[PDB]
Amino acid sequence: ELITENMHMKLYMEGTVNNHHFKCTSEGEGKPYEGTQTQRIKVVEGGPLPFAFDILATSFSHTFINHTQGIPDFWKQSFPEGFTWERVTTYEDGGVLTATQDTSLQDGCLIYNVKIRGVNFPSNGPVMQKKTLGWEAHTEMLYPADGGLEGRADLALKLVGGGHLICNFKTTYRSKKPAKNLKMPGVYYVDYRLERIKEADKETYVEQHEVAVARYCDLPSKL
Repeated sequence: ELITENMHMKLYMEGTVNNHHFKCTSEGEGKPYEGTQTQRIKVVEGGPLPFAFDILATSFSHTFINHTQGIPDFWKQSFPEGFTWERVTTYEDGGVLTATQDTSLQDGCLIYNVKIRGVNFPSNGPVMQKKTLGWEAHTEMLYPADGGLEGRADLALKLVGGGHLICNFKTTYRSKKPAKNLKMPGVYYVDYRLERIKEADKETYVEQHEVAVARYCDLPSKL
């Protein structure tokens, strides 16, 4: 009843990649239960960025997952309290991005505060030469663990030349809401598709859209 069929969000992010500091912000909107969302991002500080903006794209929304099959919604359940997520992405060429997030509810609008932290990206790899062309769609595996939710996934980032560079996500979602107040979910999976719908001024303004669906596997079962 506090998460409605249309909401808004407003974001703020600060961080450092191989020691280039920047800050960013956005507003956005979508449909928490149809699973859809758009965000409008401007690098407000530290731009143009000397790295490809696709490494940051997965840091800008877990309230907007469309949840099929009575799978309880760890995320919509967390409010009004909200929730935090905390990650680490290891790229398969040495780059490690650690990110820590806070989602909170203030005035019908959802609020995101994120700190990014990047190091050891290779200086003639793609992130740093900006040879990248967006993320492929991906599936995240999820499973309660220790008072929160743990997530695990590999995404593939497309490159000029045609191959991909792979990366790992390790994520933990802890409730900003004392357990008693939340049913946990089994093991399950969320499928994403995150897309870049517009950029301008060498990525100092970006528009991003995402569809997410939660479901089980459907492979039958001899068990």
